[PDB]
Amino acid sequence: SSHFSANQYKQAFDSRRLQNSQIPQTYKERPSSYEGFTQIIANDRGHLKQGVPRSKDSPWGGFVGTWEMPKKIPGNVTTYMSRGDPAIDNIQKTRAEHNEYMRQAVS
Amino acid sequence: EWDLYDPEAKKK
Amino acid sequence: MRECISIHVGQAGVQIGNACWELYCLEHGIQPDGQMPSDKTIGGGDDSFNTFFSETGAGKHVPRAVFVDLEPTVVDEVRTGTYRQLFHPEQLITGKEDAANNYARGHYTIGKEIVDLVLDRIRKLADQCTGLQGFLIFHSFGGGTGSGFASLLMERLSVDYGKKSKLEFAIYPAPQISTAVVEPYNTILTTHTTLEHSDCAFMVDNEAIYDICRRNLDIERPTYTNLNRLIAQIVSSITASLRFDGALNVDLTEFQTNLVPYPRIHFPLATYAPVISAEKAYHEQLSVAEITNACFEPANQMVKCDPRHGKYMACCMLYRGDVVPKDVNAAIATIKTKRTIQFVDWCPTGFKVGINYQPPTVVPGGDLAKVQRAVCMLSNTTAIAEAWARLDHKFDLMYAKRAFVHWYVGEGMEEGEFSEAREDLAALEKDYEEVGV
Amino acid sequence: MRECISIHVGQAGVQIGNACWELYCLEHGIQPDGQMPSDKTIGGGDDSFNTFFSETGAGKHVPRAVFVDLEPTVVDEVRTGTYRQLFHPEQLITGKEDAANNYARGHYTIGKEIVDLVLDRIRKLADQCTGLQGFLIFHSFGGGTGSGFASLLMERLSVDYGKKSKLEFAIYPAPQISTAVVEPYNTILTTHTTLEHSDCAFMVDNEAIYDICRRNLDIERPTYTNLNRLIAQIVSSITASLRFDGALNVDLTEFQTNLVPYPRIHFPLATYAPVISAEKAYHEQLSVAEITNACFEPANQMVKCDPRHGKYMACCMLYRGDVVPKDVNAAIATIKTKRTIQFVDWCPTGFKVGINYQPPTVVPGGDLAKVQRAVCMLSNTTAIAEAWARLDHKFDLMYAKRAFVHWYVGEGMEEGEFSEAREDLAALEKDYEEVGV
Amino acid sequence: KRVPHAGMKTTMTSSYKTPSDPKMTELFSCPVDTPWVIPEAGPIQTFSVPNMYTTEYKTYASGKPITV
Amino acid sequence: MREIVHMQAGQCGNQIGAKFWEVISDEHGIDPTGTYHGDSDLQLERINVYYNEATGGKYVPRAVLVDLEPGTMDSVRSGPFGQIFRPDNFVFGQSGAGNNWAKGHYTEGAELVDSVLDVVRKEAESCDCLQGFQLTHSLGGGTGSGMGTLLISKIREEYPDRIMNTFSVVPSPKVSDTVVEPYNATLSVHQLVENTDETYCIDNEALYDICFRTLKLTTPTYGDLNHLVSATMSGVTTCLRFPGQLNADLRKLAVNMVPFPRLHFFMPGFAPLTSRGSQQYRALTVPELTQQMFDAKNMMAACDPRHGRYLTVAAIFRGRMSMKEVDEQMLNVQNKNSSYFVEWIPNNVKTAVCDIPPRGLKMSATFIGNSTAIQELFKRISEQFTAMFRRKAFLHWYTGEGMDEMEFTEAESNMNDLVSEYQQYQDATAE
Amino acid sequence: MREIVHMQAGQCGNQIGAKFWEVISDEHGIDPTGTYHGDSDLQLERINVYYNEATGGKYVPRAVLVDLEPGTMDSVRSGPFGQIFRPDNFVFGQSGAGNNWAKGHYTEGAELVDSVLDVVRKEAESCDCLQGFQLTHSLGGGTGSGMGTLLISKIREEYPDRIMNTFSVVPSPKVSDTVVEPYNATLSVHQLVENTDETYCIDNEALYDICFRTLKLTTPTYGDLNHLVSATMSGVTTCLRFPGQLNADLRKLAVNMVPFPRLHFFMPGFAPLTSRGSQQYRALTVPELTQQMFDAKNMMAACDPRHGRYLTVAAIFRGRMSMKEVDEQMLNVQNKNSSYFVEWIPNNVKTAVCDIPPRGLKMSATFIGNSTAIQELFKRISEQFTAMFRRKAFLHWYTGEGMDEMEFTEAESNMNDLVSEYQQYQDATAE
Ligand SMILES: Nc1nc2c(ncn2[C@@H]2O[C@H](COP(=O)(O)OP(=O)(O)OP(=O)(O)O)[C@@H](O)[C@H]2O)c(=O)[nH]1
Ligand SMILES: Nc1nc2c(ncn2[C@@H]2O[C@H](COP(=O)(O)OP(=O)(O)OP(=O)(O)O)[C@@H](O)[C@H]2O)c(=O)[nH]1
Ligand SMILES: Nc1nc2c(ncn2[C@@H]2O[C@H](COP(=O)(O)OP(=O)(O)O)[C@@H](O)[C@H]2O)c(=O)[nH]1
Ligand SMILES: Nc1nc2c(ncn2[C@@H]2O[C@H](COP(=O)(O)OP(=O)(O)O)[C@@H](O)[C@H]2O)c(=O)[nH]1
Ligand SMILES: [Mg+2]
Ligand SMILES: [Mg+2]
Repeated sequence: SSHFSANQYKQAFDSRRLQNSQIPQTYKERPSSYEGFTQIIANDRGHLKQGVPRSKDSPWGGFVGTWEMPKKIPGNVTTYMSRGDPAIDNIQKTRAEHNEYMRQAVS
Repeated sequence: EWDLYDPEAKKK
Repeated sequence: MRECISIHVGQAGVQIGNACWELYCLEHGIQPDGQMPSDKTIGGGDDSFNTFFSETGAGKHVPRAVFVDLEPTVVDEVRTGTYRQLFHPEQLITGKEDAANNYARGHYTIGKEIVDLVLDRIRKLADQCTGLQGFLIFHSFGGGTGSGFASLLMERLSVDYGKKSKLEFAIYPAPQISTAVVEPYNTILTTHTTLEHSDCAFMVDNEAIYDICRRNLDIERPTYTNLNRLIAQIVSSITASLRFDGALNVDLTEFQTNLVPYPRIHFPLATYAPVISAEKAYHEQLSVAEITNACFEPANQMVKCDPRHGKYMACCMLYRGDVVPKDVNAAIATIKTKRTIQFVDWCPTGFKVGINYQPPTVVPGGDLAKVQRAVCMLSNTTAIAEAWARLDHKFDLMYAKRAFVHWYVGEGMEEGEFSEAREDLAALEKDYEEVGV
Repeated sequence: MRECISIHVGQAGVQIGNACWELYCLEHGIQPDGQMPSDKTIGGGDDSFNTFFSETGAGKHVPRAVFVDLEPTVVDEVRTGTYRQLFHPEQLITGKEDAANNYARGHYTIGKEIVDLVLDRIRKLADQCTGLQGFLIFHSFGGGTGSGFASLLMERLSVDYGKKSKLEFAIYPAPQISTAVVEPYNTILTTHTTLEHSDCAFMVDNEAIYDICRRNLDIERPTYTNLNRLIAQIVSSITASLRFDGALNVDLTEFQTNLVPYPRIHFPLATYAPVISAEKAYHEQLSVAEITNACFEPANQMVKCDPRHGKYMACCMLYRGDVVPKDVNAAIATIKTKRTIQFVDWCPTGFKVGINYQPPTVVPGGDLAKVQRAVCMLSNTTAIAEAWARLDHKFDLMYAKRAFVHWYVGEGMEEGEFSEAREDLAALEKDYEEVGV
Repeated sequence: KRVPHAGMKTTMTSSYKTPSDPKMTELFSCPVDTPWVIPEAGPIQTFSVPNMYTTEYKTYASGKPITV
Repeated sequence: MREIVHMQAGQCGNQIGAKFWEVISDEHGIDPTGTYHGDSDLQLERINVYYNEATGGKYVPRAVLVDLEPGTMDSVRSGPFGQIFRPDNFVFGQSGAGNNWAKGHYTEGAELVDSVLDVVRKEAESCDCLQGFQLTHSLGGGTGSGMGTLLISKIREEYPDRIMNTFSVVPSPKVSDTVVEPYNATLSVHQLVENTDETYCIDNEALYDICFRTLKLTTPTYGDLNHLVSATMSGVTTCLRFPGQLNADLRKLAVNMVPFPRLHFFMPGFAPLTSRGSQQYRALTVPELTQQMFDAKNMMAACDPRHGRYLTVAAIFRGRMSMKEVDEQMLNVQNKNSSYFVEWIPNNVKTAVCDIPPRGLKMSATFIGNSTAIQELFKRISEQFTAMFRRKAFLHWYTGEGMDEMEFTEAESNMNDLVSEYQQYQDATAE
Repeated sequence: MREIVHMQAGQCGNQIGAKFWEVISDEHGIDPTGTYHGDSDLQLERINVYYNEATGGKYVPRAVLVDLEPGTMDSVRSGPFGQIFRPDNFVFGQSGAGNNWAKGHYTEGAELVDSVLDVVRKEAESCDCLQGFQLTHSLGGGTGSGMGTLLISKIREEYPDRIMNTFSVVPSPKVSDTVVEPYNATLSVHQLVENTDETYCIDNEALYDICFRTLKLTTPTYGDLNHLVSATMSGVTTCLRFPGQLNADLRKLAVNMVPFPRLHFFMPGFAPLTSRGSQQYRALTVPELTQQMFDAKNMMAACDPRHGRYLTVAAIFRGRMSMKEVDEQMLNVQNKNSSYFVEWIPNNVKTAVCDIPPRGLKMSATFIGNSTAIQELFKRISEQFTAMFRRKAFLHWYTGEGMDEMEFTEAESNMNDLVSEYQQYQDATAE
């Protein structure tokens, strides 16, 4: 669940030149540094103990299937130029509504 | 097991 | 390195794919069983086929195509045809029921049945490709698989692959020739869906290619085979520079940049010259200036839309053969000095020229004569607003009485998509008139 | 030295053991009767068979297996089959009556008379071998001896062996199809009593292998022999590093420590790639990247579940044949950059890869194509919480109305055992949910 | 009595046939041979220049007058 | 030991530079396999200006081939004189910017500049003097304009004082060959003005006119165009590469060319040029060499020098001649054409003479000129830019790849200031 | 006559050391049977360093082979050059650690370290000078890490003054190769810091890119990977075996690099590296050799010395060359890349030169670096360790093999302290 970069070897190990032309999964490269010792924050079962902060995301990840994807996809325009102001408002509105639909499907 | 799923089994 | 994944959706798309893959096999010297003709010496140890045909370790050249149709036959005809050994068995995808000229069936109920499988095949082909130039989607706006499932596949491809180039070949509905009644409904809905999920959608139509076959080739019974052969020649002249040596090289990712001025104006025309028969090729000189004038003549068009009524916004000229750039510049400057051809004031530099050394390929048993030079001309006139007006008038004519709507309602779409589709096309027409003025 | 005793329990275990030992004898060159075929390797000792075979003074190779069924039908078929001379007679003990799909009957009343004999035979087979790696125990959760007697066997093996590995190959019940009706009871009970006594339980669910044979192998009506051959190929790819030379050797003790994060979660999923047939393997090459993508594809797992709806804990990739570590690294890195594959946050590094040079062995008359290379993936992921919750709901629907409980009550078992088993699987579902946060 | 020539003969199987034609040679090779041979530039062509590859330093202590 | 690092980017770059290498190799006696089959030691004395010594007689060119898409680079490495280049000097991408300055400058082109600068740094610190870098790029394209100007900017930051010579194939007055070439040309010349110290503007229509009029040639093909351009690349380096009566390297040429830092756009020229059957009418001499140089026909730009005023002009002669004859010819040209030269600079002609001519020719001459007629080219590009920019056409393709309108406005104003500077120095009087 | 004893632990150690004995038998002329068939007497002239002499012409290696299963040593024995090892030096158990550091260090490796120690003590008292020990293993396995570190601890208890070398195949940033690598590496580095004199951290991914980009080679195979590692060891050790103009043994190397006792983690590098078909374009000079050394892509670890700062650099030129070219190239690379060099150590490069290049090579060069950039590797390992130890991933194996959690906390604290001192000496200034 991490890559932590490869310094010199960023010529390879990107998805586009690894013959994966889809959208990359972004990780946290340039790993950080700690001072030493960790809190145990878990029992012998893998459970998070009482008191620790827990993510509000779904424990099964987010994968919106074909039959629960929204029937409308925005368009991936990311330009907002030479459009009318109602057109830009329409694109922003449908982007917000479809992001809300994906968040509904995830959680 | 070709006799079980031969496409011409019921023909032949 | 050059990779084009060719998706043929619909019965029209699959038949055009048959023609184009016959043409590419002939051009790269691949037999219909998918092998070099028992020799590795034609072209030497070449790998120029890599743009279309994936190659295994034994000599089998499997193509990079996905043939999709919900109905059986046609795809099963490819399965049991002469090109049976060439195509991979999972490359040809077939459903049980037919979309039955219904955008709702193609987009919501039956189209979503196979879309995960088609995307899985496209994903495997893309992972096999060593760097995609883009997708080539062949379909028709007539309705069903070529409309609803084509729009759905484009929408999901825009979800998954992001900013990947998608070049479209659409059989646009003819102005008066029609083989269905819900062609305006399907065309309006498909265009509304694929305004944002598209890059550059080349248009052809059967009526203008019929007129071309009747006038030039002198064929009194042009079937779909001849139509698909000219469409195959068009797409081959489009993709020739990725696989043949040329003086000016053009790739698949420049047709959006040099032909789409504004993000909704992405519906270019298509022309091929010289479309000629043998007895007329014996008479005609077929020089560079002659074919260059023949491209801009408003009778060689394949979209059945007179470009004198509109203004040219961009052009992409694709010369192939023993054509010289000096005469190319001379002819394309005489066209600019000509007054019949009229350009928009905001595009002085309105041409993209690409010259390839490879002469055009003559199919055996074909109808085109053997020529040494050819031009594939790719215009972006605003004359197509006439066709949009005629289509929108037909849509409103059947929509005021709300005819044929209950099929779409019962198969999974409400009146809101109809209304916003007509609104989007009216906005598109206003955009065309604004970019014209 | 790298010895592995295989204990096959039940009809399912005996039949998959038949297929496994056919594959083992074929790949080690053993004739079915008892010996090497005379002139084959006269000077070469070729002592790679010592993992699964022992040498006597008569020059007969004797397998290190124990076949147990409480019904003398499948064991009698083995004793009268083609491999009637391969097996030692005391390695195939059998009972007089079967459990007839009853955990209580197979564990408490008629499973107490075969347990002493099977532990005596296991003791003899362990004292005969020097350096035991672990027990490969092949059985089914469907009920009877595979759920009761196998669990009693693990309970005794925990007492008298301890730290030795106990790799289960367990037939998991299908989401839809079924043979018995009290198998939810049998599965819940056997899972409750094997959670703290096994080490790593590979799920080899039958419905997914049915659809795999229907999809990749083009078999309209697959059968138990085909599924047994696939499971035999799975276990051969698992154990091949103990017999053949390999670049990255993996033993039985690495699978537990690399696939079991917590002592409750020890149920990984096996899958194979490619499982393509010959007429389609002719069409395209099967490289390391393609077989890795085939393993990570959702419609190739040998359990009917979608791993995209869960989160991976840890994957094991056993590459087998003509594979290279750089293509392995490139494939795994491409998988990690893919978006549809998501790992759990506490496992930053989450693969265990073993490269082996021996190609897969082809059984004559089989269905799998001959390939240069293949890969067995053993993935531990949270996606099987669907299977656990569905099976638990099937248990609850029957235990609400006390259906089929009087059999277990009469055959020496209290309903407190049922209550504790249900509570234990509740805790298991809570663990599987709580891991993913 | 089914008609013999147009009775059962599908359009694709009658049109998209396997390619076979005696004129496949002209598709990839011209029957007209090339009317030249061209060698590289030679020493008699690069040394036909009068006083070639010599500079003005070579007229010192040479004994010949400068007509160049 | 003034080394020169060569850089060919884009399709036009990878064609023109390949022709340049196969016309330099014949002058220096390098065969297609890379060995030295030379006639005199003068070819081998200064071979380190363009080549690195290898095992045996092998000499590998110091060229970097940059492209975001294979293609014409495969064609030039599969053609003749393509196996002499080192395989590590072939930095290629996989997508291609493709007539998009934004895509070539601020996208996947920018994740190749690390490898290109690694190769350039290797070939640069494998030197001792390092006169300069030269680029062969193609204003009007995606990977020629954008990526090329990005390389120019980065290498100018790394090496400020060294020469940054560029050969720019500028857009044409008639015929476009690219729809977005005003945008690409403006956005590239904005970088060129601030970064490069000398830039030679070659125009394809001018090459067509020369090949069609001075050379007839019926069917020219791009090989002859690249040969003309390559001959003028060799004409400005022949003083470094061979001894002469009056040497002038690239820095001497720059100093005697540019009067002000923002006037580094020259119009090159090579004028021993006859037709096929026209050797019998022109017995080549210094006076007709000079009038063929100063003729408007044999100028490789659409800018007519009669529609302007020659600020400065340099002439690199090669071959055997008299310095009195050369200087009298240039004085006679200046004295006859007084109004076509600026009156506040006397003797606008900088002459250099090399003893070694190109092979075949008895003697040759290279013409380069800083004139005020290049304001016509920049004004045409400004006119087309302000035609395309008022309606925001073909501009979402840049702003979606990630730039803003402020860069276009700044580039337009910079090129307008360039036009204004050329105009005010055209009509400036002495007193 | 200074002897060193070689130990291999685990699968990686066994294969890498088998290839190492193969290459150093090839360069000394030892045939697989064990006799001598060398050309010159210099091959056997210092044969006592790595080989003990049996009766007759048999030259057994000074090697100890440890793995908890017969396994990989079975493959090595039934491979080429596997009959030279003494059968009494194969020390093995029955169970085999399942990539468990606790099993390799406390349970399974506990009742085999006595036999390994008796073998090592015998084979070391058979020596005459006993310069030191070198061990090949990985920090990602069960018996490679745990048993190897136990061996290191016991050997440092036995002989506290001898030189200790470890070759430490570290976990890779990309791919996994084992899922319990953070635990194994954190538990092994905590032992390597306080018990090893010098450590060459070697990365599979860095070796992959070295073998596949700078050598092409398509399918690289662990034979070539382990041979690159073995070539680095030979270049390290060569001053014991062959004469030179300026020799440097292991103690000179360790004194001239290691500034402070807990900073002995190095990055190796072997820098003749020619791709297939580029030797014709290769120039084969001392500056090119030094440039191929001091390139970041040529390191055998994932860490970037351009991101970090070099503390001490050791360069051994194994072959015939000039003190001019060597010393001036070291001075030039330092003075150009003074940013990637600590200012408080003036001229922080040790130079050694041998006289015998590899067979089939004119000159070779091994590179050892002690940059502060290697803290990135420990940061990666420590962060993955935190991510696992927060949720107690795979910890029940380590706790059930009789080992507590304060061992994990102490190991993590020691690694974080190591990163702290590396960063401190990176950002510390001169004055
Ligand atoms: N050029 C060309 N056009 C075709 C061909 N076949 C069909 N068309 C056009 O396609 C339009 C109808 O769309 P179809 O492709 O037949 O419909 P579909 O994609 O199969 O979807 P369904 O109707 O639901 O089966 C007609 O108006 C034709 O003009 C062909 O072979 N060549
Ligand atoms: N893959 C596979 N599964 C089998 C095979 N035979 C039986 N099964 C599975 O086993 C289940 C039936 O229960 P069994 O395992 O045969 O019961 P048993 O172990 O023989 O014990 P009893 O019920 O007392 O006879 C079915 O649901 C099958 O899924 C086989 O040959 N191959
Ligand atoms: N002189 C010359 N010009 C060329 C050559 N090839 C292309 N061009 C010019 O370059 C322009 C197209 O630029 P292009 O090569 O596509 O730019 P790129 O996409 O960045 O590589 C056209 O106007 C051509 O006139 C060549 O070989 N010689
Ligand atoms: N370079 C190289 N690395 C290896 C080889 N064999 C194993 N490795 C590395 O060693 C690590 C696994 O350690 P392993 O050998 O299993 O340790 P062990 O379990 O204690 O024997 C992996 O990260 C591999 O990359 C080899 O032959 N060459
Ligand atoms: Mg149809
Ligand atoms: Mg039974």
